[PDB]
Amino acid sequence: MATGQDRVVALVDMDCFFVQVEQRQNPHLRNKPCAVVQYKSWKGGGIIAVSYEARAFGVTRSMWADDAKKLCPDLLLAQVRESRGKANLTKYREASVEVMEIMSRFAVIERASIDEAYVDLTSAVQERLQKLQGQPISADLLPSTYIEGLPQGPTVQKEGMRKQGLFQWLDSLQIDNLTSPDLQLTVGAVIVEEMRAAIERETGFQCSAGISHNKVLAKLACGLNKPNRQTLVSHGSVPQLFSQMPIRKIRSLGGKLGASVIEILGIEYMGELTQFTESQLQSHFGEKNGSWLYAMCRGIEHDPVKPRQLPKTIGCSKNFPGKTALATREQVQWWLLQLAQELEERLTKDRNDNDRVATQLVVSIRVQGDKRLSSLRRCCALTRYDAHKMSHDAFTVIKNCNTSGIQTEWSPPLTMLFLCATKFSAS
DNA sequence: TCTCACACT
DNA sequence: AGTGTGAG
Repeated sequence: MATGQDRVVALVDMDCFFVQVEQRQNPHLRNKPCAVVQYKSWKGGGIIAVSYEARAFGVTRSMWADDAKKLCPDLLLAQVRESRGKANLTKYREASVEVMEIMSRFAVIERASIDEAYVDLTSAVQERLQKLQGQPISADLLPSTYIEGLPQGPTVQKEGMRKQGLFQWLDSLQIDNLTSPDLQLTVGAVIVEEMRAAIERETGFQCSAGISHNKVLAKLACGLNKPNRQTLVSHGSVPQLFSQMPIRKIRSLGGKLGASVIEILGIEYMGELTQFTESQLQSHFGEKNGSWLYAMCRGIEHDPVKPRQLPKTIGCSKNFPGKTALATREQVQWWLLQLAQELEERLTKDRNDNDRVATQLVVSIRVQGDKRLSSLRRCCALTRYDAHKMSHDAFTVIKNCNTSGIQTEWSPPLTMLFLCATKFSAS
């Protein structure tokens, strides 16, 4: 029976990335409690990223800055740039490309979000193991690495625990066997240390990483020791790790499916899933989900690191909540035009940088009173990178959702506009 | 009180 | 194509 030990996969996460970008640019912010906000006018702005000094006071994302200032009176704030009446994330997108370009010198990367990427290290590990002839791996090559589950068995401070765990790991490693999964993970950790050092040297940015045999465990590992640290989760560490791991902590189980796993099966922790047969899990959750859960609770997952450094879609959206919901036709057209102009700028940039053209334009709106993220999605052809045509076309394919008899007004009022360019072709 | 990927149908 | 879900 296969053990899910065929690959070495990392997940790298830029520690509070937007904050780090503003702290690099403004040295006054470095090593302070600070947060990044957008839209300062309403309750001081919505916090979207928080430094670890500020998290110590209890400041979190999705907090209003006025409320964060009550927890942390000396909190320093940086504001997202605004363009055409909306938040503009270009500075962070550009910083993200800086980091991804460095990472891709070391291995194959899948961009997961603006601040996270998965790394497939299997091949880089192989070549490094050949160059190693048969030498032991010194703890000096792993200065920021934690081994999950260690130390164990027969020091009062955190760095002492880290090194004792590392020593126990390395003292047991079988270095003559170039196919040992634990050795391959270890070499993977050595490479991630070098990649993280290169990112910090060449950009100033720090990051955490998880190293394991698949994306779910790497992502889990990454969050175990933060910030500016990396954690190795071996296959052998999974039973103990999962024995007290809430189901909602595993990637894709933090929502409704995870809640139904908990309620239907009457369990709380990932390891308790091992009691069920694969057929049992498939009967409750479907063929795909059931098979996935059966393997995943044993630490096995086969989702590939896709070779994808660039986003698949380029989108622009703005919410219009409460009294600001768009209620007149000229209001709707003006904002469509604003969104189309930012989209055009980014699409032209994309065509010149990455040699591709988008071919489909997706329009999505939300009407006041609706319950879900999007009320309605329609698409049309994207034939020219021209903001006025894109906004005209977006309006055309949604102008019929207007329930009002009057030409002049829009009912029900629109609480969200969304333009997204999709279906990219080589150019 | 902004994005991005993926599976179902 | 259009919708729902999960995540940062």
